[PDB]
Amino acid sequence: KVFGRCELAAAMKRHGLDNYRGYSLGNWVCAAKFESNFNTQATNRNTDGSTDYGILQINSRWWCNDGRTPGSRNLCNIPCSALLSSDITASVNCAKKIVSDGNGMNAWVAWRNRCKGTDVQAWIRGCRL
Ligand SMILES: [Cl-]
Ligand SMILES: [Cl-]
Ligand SMILES: [Cl-]
Ligand SMILES: [Cl-]
Ligand SMILES: [Cl-]
Ligand SMILES: [Cl-]
Ligand SMILES: [Cl-]
Ligand SMILES: [Cl-]
Ligand code: NA
Repeated sequence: KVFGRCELAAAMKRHGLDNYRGYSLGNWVCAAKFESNFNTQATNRNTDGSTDYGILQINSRWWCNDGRTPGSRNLCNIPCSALLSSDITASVNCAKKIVSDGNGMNAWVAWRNRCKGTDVQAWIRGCRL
C-alpha cells in the first residue's frame, strides 16, 4: 500500500505516534517519506546482509526476523514480513521500541540527514487530523 501524505499522518496519529518520545507527527511522516516514499512494501538490502522493511525501513539486524541475517536479533518479536502490511500497526509498534533505544530518531539515518532540523510541520500541513 502506498499511503497518501495526510492519510499516513492520520494512521500514525491513530496508532499513537504523534509526539511519541517527543517527536511530532511531521517528523514521523518526513522519515517515512524518505525511507519508503510512503510504500508499505518497500524493502532494501544493506551491505552487511541485513534488510530494511516497510514504511519506516526497519532493519533485520536488530528488530525483526527474516531468517537470513546471521547473528541478528528480533527485538520487536515479529517476522520482518509483518512490516510490509497495509496495516501499519506492526511498523508503528516496532518504531516505538526503536525510537526509545537511546538515540531517538537518529536511529533512522535518513531522518537525521533529511528531516532533522527542517520544517517538518510542512509534512502534516493542510491535513485534517
Ligand atoms: Cl508527499
Ligand atoms: Cl504531533
Ligand atoms: Cl509536526
Ligand atoms: Cl536471521
Ligand atoms: Cl532477539
Ligand atoms: Cl519470524
Ligand atoms: Cl493502518
Ligand atoms: Cl530524543
Ligand atoms: Na533479525
